[PDB]
Amino acid sequence: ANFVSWKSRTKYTITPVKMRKSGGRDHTGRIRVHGIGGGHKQRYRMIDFLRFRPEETKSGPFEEKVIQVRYDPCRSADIALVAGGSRKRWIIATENMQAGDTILNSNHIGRMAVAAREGDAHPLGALPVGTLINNVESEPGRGAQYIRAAGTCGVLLRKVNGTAIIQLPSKRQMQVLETCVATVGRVSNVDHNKRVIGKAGRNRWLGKRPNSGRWHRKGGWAGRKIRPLPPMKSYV
Amino acid sequence: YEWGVRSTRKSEPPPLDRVYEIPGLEPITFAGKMHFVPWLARPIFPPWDRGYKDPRFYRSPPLHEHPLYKDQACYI
Amino acid sequence: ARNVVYPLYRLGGPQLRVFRTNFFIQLVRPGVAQPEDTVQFRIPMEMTRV
Amino acid sequence: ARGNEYQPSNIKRKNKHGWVRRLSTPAGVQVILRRMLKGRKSLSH
Amino acid sequence: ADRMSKWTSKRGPRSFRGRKGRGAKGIGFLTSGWRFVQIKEMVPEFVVPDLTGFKLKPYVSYLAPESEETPLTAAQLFSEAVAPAIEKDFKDNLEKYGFEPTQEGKLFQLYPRNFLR
Amino acid sequence: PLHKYPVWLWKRLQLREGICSRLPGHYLRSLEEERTPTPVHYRPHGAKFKINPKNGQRERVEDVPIPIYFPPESQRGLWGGEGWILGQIYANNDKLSKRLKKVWKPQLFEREFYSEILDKKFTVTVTMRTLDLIDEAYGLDFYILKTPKEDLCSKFGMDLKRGMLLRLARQDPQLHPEDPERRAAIYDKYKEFAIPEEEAEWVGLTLEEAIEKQRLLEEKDPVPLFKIYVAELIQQLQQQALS
Amino acid sequence: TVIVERWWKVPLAGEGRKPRLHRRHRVYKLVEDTKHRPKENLELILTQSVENVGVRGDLVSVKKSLGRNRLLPQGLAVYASPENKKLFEEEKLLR
RNA sequence: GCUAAACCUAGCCCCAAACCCCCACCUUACUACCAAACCUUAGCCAAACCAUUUACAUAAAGUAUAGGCGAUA
RNA sequence: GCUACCUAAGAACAGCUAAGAGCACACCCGUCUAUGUAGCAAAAUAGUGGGAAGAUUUAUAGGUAGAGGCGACAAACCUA
RNA sequence: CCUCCGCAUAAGCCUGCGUCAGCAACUGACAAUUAACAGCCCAAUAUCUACAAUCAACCAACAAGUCAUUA
RNA sequence: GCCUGUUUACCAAAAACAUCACCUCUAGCAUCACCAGUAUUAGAGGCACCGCCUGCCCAGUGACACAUGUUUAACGGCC
RNA sequence: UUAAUUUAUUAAUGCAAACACCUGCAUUAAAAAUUUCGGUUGGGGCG
Ligand SMILES: [Mg+2]
Ligand SMILES: [Mg+2]
Ligand SMILES: [Mg+2]
Ligand SMILES: [Mg+2]
Ligand SMILES: [Mg+2]
Ligand SMILES: [Mg+2]
Ligand SMILES: [Mg+2]
Ligand SMILES: [Mg+2]
Ligand SMILES: [Mg+2]
Ligand SMILES: [Mg+2]
Ligand SMILES: [Mg+2]
Ligand SMILES: [Mg+2]
Ligand SMILES: [Mg+2]
Ligand SMILES: [Mg+2]
Ligand SMILES: [Mg+2]
Ligand SMILES: [Mg+2]
Ligand SMILES: [Mg+2]
Repeated sequence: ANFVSWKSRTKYTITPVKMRKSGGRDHTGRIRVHGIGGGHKQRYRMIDFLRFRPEETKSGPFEEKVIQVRYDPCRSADIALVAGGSRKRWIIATENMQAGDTILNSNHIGRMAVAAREGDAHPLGALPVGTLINNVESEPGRGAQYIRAAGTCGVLLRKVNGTAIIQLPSKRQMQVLETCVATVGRVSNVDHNKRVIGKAGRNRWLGKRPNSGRWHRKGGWAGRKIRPLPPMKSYV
Repeated sequence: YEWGVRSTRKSEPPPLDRVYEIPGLEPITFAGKMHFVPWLARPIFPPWDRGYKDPRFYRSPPLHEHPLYKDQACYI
Repeated sequence: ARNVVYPLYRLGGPQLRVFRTNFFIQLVRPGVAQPEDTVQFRIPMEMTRV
Repeated sequence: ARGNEYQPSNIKRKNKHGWVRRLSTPAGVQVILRRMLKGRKSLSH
Repeated sequence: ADRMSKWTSKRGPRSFRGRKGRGAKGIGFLTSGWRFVQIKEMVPEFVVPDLTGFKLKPYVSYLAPESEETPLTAAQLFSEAVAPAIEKDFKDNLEKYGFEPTQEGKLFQLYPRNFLR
Repeated sequence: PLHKYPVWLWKRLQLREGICSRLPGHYLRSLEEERTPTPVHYRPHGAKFKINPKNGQRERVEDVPIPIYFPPESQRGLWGGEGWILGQIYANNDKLSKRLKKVWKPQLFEREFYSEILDKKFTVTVTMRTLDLIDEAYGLDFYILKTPKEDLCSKFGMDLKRGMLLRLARQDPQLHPEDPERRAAIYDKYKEFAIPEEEAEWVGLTLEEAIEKQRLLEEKDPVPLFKIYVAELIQQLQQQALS
Repeated sequence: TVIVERWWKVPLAGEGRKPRLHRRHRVYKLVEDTKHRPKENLELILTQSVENVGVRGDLVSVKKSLGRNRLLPQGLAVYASPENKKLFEEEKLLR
């Protein structure tokens, strides 16, 4: 096959990027994921999930300004164009985030807590324990790889010596280092859950082909599996 | 999170043949031939420069040999 | 000339010159009505307009 | 409607069956060798 | 669907009919706007002598005598071309006699041909 | 019909016709030899004859080798005399069950060595049996200079043999510069493997790489016949001057 | 290493002939895997004031992991060849 | 008496002997010109099924051997 | 190069009433009847029909290959 | 007297009802389609490209979109 | 059978398949699919919009956990 | 498929080997692979 991935832009850019659909196919051209393909055309907004990065020849905590909260076709949560200093970047928006809002992107772990606003980012040692957080890193500098969908939120259950313990929306606990950045509040586009697809065509507009008609018999996997809660996983 | 996947970056050249690690011997490559041969070593070519000047194959100097490069950045 | 490898030209090189012309020419009669100032030839394939 | 099948285009013919594709893989190289050993006039499209 | 016919320029679609041409030669290059630049020096100048007072007609009269074929080997052309110069400069640096070891600075090179025909 | 010569001779005939006929004879001898490696994947028998238990009569035995597959990763490093065994098993070690095929791959270790002759630490993918042979040879330089080309069975190992042999042959003072005594200690230590500089350059080349080397030797920009004919003519007039 | 053995015995070929093999002489039987043998110590000579493995000039028996992995790369020990044991017995006669 | 019939030599086969053979063309082959190769064959079939198995000079000799100790090798 | 699904970048959808809306062309399909059955056709013709701004239809190039692909499962389609 | 066809371009085909000669377009010879349309393009290295389309204005959305530079 | 749609090219267009909706299971994660996504997500299935509802059961199987137990909108059974 | 023989294959462990990966040897599954489906019978199936 001749599959060259579209994910090739090296430099970060504010602009939408023409992206190529996969159809569920591999680089070898065979289907690996069923039920993908044929939706409305989309362009990719590059999101800076590493929420605290400084620009060139600047450092420390820095304020930023929300220019426009914008729909994103590539995910469930809508996004905000956020400009600061000499750079615009797309970040993912929290619940009540308006145009003209101002956000503190911080790095200093205070000796006290930081009674933060709805949409700013802080290291996990700088929060009151029991606040609703989102966009949680796994390592310091890793980037936000957790709790990123629409309306979700995680809660900070307890923080120990060099340690925070997040509760993911799957209600599995996570042990992260104290000095990684998360944002407070819940993610925007709430009531994405209470959304009626209405017809099969609107399900086809999203790039979601219908299921196969092959009648499968349900085996032992298909009960009501009440499991005990999984043990708390650490990244220390 | 670096942008750009591994499969679309510049492909890494294959590792050098273990002939080149030995100091005493001069390697035997397909530079004596003028084409690839898979059962000979791959030679190391000197960095070739076009001697003359050609307009449709001009390659500009990097952004310090340009004779007006101010370190103090202007905003235009 | 035809069936001859032409020497490659780089910028600033000498004029490419043919001394003994390989290809011939023949002027045929026009089978259709044509203007009085027009001569029709049968160029052999490798011979351009210039 | 059946039997129309062959629906011609020269791009799909050269890129499906042409010489450069037959020499792209060693299986097609062996195809060209069977054509020359049989003695055919056209080894490829 | 043909195989036997020669793949000529008259045959493909527009993109195929454009690229392939006849046995002509390139005269210039394409630039933006598809604008063709014709390079003057790539055009062959037909160097044509003056045909005035020239007394060789395209045929030879039948009264000319028959002789033998002696093709010009390298020993003949060395002999009549160089050998009396060697004999006259020997009875009293090989570049003195018309020999050039290298010919990179030469205009009309013998190997490889940079002249035409 | 038939051929004049049989087919398995044809490659040997290729070592007589053209560029291979101008190869030096000590190289072509080193390709014409057919000797067997040391048994690696099978116990060799003791003697040629063997008295079997079923009828008590002595019968001659040989030691048929196991076909060993060498992937090109074995030519990147120094394995032993070993590679993958491509074979078959019976399923429960009785033959009346299913026959089913198995590849026994050797266990690899990316180790590091120091060649005192070539004066360099190499990083070599190696086997445990190779390390045992290095200990049995008392050094990797002795192990590469002692093993025969067939037995050692690596492209890189024959490259190391060619480099060490050229280092010992020329007595190169680039081994340890500004220290000739240490070079004389090394060069006296491996004195036993002294080989002429003609013969050492052809050690461990493949046949095609030796055709390339022989072709690069005897290629010349051809002589213009002006120099030849001037030689003939001044020599001819010196023959005239003696008349 | 892996030492295998043929199930089906090969009919013997002669003095100047190689044994031609059928597809049943490809059926092998694992007689020994050398890695599962009781491993052996190797003899060395330390050349410094090393740990309890030995002192200067002594030939000893070391595990192959410590011997190959630490001593021989770091120049602490030399192999127990017959050639250097002469030099170190002659070192012991200089005492 | 129409259709037709006939024909003899192109060639071929098996041996022996002897070791053979200007220009454009891997891009859409027949186009003047720009930044990487090696990896057990399997199965049909015979065993009246099939499942281990099943062939790929002379003479010793179809001997020693091997083998659902059987087909067979 | 058909067909099943996909990729890229394209295109078409009159008029009338007022949205995977209705009537209705073009276009896509093929319910039912009849003709045809070595036929015009190795599946067509005539009429009737279902849809026709959408999960539409379609041109072009590319991808998936047989121990497989592909499938809104008919165990379909993968050059009659 | 029919026309639901026609004329072009695309794709395909490759001289296949032009002249001369030999149920009631085949052979030989000769001749032609002429670029303005359409193919055949682009000097690097950094740096820019948040605001659909629908007469684009009110509106009204969602499936979130076909179009650009600078040193 | 909710609907529009899909299918056996060339004997079946259907009540079959799909489908909004609902339910069950699996998964705490980056650089070639899923996805440049992160549990309101993704994938594997069942049933078929919405409205009133979905009763009882772990004996057996299979899964889950090895607290001999949990599981039915799992296979299935309900004198 | 709960027919027979397998587990070459993947994925898990376990033990060696080596100081997690790889390799060897066992075990468990999942995916499969090979092969078969006796006879009489007032036709065959049932008995
Ligand atoms: Mg579903
Ligand atoms: Mg279903
Ligand atoms: Mg088509
Ligand atoms: Mg049989
Ligand atoms: Mg049978
Ligand atoms: Mg409608
Ligand atoms: Mg009906
Ligand atoms: Mg309608
Ligand atoms: Mg379909
Ligand atoms: Mg069905
Ligand atoms: Mg059926
Ligand atoms: Mg219905
Ligand atoms: Mg249909
Ligand atoms: Mg049908
Ligand atoms: Mg029907
Ligand atoms: Mg249904
Ligand atoms: Mg009966």
